Amino acid sequence: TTAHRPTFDPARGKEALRGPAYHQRLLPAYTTLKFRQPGQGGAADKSTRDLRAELEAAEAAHYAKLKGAPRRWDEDVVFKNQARGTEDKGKRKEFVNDLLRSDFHKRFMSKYVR
Amino acid sequence: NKAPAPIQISAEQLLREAVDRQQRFADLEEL
Amino acid sequence: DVHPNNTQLWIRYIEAELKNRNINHARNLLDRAVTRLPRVSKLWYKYVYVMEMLGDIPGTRQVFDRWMKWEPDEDAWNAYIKLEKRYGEYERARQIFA
Amino acid sequence: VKGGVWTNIEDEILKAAVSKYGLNQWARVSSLLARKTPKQCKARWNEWLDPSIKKIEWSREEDEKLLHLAKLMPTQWRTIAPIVGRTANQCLE
Amino acid sequence: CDPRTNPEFWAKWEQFEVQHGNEDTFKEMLRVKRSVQAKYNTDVNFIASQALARSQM
Amino acid sequence: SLKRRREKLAKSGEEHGDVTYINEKNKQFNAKLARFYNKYTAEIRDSFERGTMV
Amino acid sequence: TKPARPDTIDLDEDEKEMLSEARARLANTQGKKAKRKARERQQEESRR
Amino acid sequence: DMMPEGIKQSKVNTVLQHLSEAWRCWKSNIPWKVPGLPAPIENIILRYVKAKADWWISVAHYNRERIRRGATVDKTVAKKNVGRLTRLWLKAEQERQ
Amino acid sequence: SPPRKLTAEDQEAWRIPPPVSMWKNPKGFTIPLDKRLAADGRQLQEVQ
Amino acid sequence: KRMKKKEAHRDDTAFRDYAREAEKTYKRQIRNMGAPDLEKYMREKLSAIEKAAAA
Amino acid sequence: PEEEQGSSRNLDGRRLRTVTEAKALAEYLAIKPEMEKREKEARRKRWQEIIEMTERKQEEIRNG
Amino acid sequence: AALKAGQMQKLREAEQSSKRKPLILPAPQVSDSELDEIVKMGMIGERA
RNA sequence: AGCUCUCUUUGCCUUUUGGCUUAGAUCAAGUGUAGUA
Repeated sequence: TTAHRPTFDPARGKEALRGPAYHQRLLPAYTTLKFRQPGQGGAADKSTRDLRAELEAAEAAHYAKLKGAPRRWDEDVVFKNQARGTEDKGKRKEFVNDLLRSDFHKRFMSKYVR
Repeated sequence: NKAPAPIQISAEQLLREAVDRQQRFADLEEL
Repeated sequence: DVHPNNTQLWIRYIEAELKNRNINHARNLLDRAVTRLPRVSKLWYKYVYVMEMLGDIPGTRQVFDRWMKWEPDEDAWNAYIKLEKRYGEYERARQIFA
Repeated sequence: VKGGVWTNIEDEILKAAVSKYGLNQWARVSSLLARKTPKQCKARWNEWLDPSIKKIEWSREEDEKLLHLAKLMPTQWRTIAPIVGRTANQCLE
Repeated sequence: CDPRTNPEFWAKWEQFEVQHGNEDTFKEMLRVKRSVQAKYNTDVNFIASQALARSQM
Repeated sequence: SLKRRREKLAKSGEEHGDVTYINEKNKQFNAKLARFYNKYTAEIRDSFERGTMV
Repeated sequence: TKPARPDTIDLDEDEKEMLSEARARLANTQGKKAKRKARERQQEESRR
Repeated sequence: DMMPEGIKQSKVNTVLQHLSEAWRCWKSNIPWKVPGLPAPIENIILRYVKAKADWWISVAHYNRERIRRGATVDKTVAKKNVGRLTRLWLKAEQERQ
Repeated sequence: SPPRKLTAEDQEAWRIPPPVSMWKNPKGFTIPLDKRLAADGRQLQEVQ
Repeated sequence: KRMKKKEAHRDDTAFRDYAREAEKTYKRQIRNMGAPDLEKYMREKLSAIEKAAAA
Repeated sequence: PEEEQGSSRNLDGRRLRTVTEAKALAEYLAIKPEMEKREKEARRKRWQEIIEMTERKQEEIRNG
Repeated sequence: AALKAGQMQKLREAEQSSKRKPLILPAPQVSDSELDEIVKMGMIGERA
């Protein structure tokens, strides 16, 4: 059947109706605009090269901060030392762009599907 | 007679059989 | 209105008014069509062909002049030259090669 | 009766039903057939009627592969069957 | 090659096998003949086979 | 153009080979499918025409 | 896993019935509303 | 926007049907590779099937947390969520095999 | 700007295959089983 | 010239774009129009001489 | 009756349309060379009929 | 029927130019250096 | 070396599948006899 259909021509916006007002639609709320006070920044433009210098100084400061520069009881046991290198996970937390193979999905699906 | 038939049906025979069994104006007012 | 730049619709409306001998109507349509869609070669071809089949060789020349104003592809200049070679004004075809 | 062996009528009706409904609606296909369930129709397509199934006599190369794999993976026939190139019942028999 | 349309080539292969071959290679040639004959059992190849069979008579 | 339309209708009205459709839209779609996909599904086609391996 | 048994000379009532149903359901394309709208179109033409 | 100029654009909702089938093949872990579908169109379809899939998986994670906590009482949410995690488990298990 | 000079190679390069669904059939079509099994990559997958 | 023309016609039957089909259709229509009546054209041109030298 | 149900199969696995086409094509391969003969002599005799008509007209114009 | 089969065999011939598994010839048990050895030994014999 | 008609091949696709989700969900079924006439 073709009762159930896609959209190939989505609905188009209309201008407002130029009619007499009787209907109530939007109750007033937050009718006062806040402005950036002195100290809240924004209302001060200095130049371009000063901004570039400040940006590069902040980047150099962050890189400086990151760098830091100013009978034995276990002898009949069949297998010994099976857990070397297992605790070494956590060298650097790494992002994989696959939500089916990310570590979050594996943790989630091992927690829940028991 | 449970001997095998000389002709055996195919699905295209089913599809073929499915296919096989599938004003004057007097005045201006009628126009 | 719904499909302004559709060449098939334009040709259908022009031919629907040409089959009923509404020549002035269809020439208005063709001017509007090649005004709306100046880089569609089919509309220009249809306008030059309609003007040549009606016997108005100066009309065909003025339509070709507007098209050449629009700087078309090679086939349009070739068609204009073949027109002037068909009718024998070889100096005019020389100007068109210039 | 909801059982039996597959006849030619049922195989042709199954193939036409699969042509109309596809390989993911076995309940419609099984509604066409009076004696067969959706699982039996699915098993008949997967084990017999699939056009990737080789019904010719075996080669010696396939025999060598089959015996080699049956020695590798004992009684793991559904594992061996994709590697050999036939179905599991074909390799078993 | 088709066995039921090109029999002379298979006759030449059997002649080469009886001059140079064994029972194992002969069984291999039977196996290849049966496999190829089974492969060419299409409708169009059956039509061609019957067409040439009634054409040579 | 009307003669071309009638000739196309008459040519497609003639059937040749097996019937794999149930109405005329299905026949047109199946012929379009053939025109695009025969060059990719030859082996499956002969698997049906043969009764065995691809 | 066995090849299909060939068809007998005389088929059962089960077999002939399932062939009749197979033809009927193979020829089918429409749901309820489409069939009803086609029947309504024919009926409205008859009434007109 | 990625079709060239002058190509006959008569059949382009066909791509949307391809996207629908590609999504269904993603859910059922069936590989999707249409013979003869161009690489640009295939790239668009694969890109948006990845995006839809990520939205699906995130919604499954969120509803599973809410079902664990008892924050929801609707039966439809639980049924949808068990269906999604059944599919996700079977995808992971096919990968494991 | 003047229209792009296409070739028949480009027109063939932008042909969109007719889609054959493994799940859907809103017109109740009977599709050949060759075309239904055309986009199933599972048979053409590798095993090793 | 005729054989090169017909090889060009054979090679230009697959669709490239609508500009080329417009070109082909126009050339076919002009060819099917026939050779022009140049005597009628010369008569009309002479009448245009006499009218344009009357205005 | 085999025209209507010609898409069914035999016991071996051959379609009735296939064997009917095979028989018809075998007959055509038997009969095709003699048809291309009889058409070549047919057009040949038509050509001599033309040459006889034109020798008749030229002798009619030469004798008056 | 003949013309339809002619079209079918044209398509079969189109298939026939692509299904060719290439002839993987075995390595010969003798190499061309030993062939040249046989050539010059036979030349020595015939010259003697 | 033309123009008509006819046929073939090439082009063309021209009635040529119009969304979604937990494949949206689910799906066993009346009775079939009959020593003797």
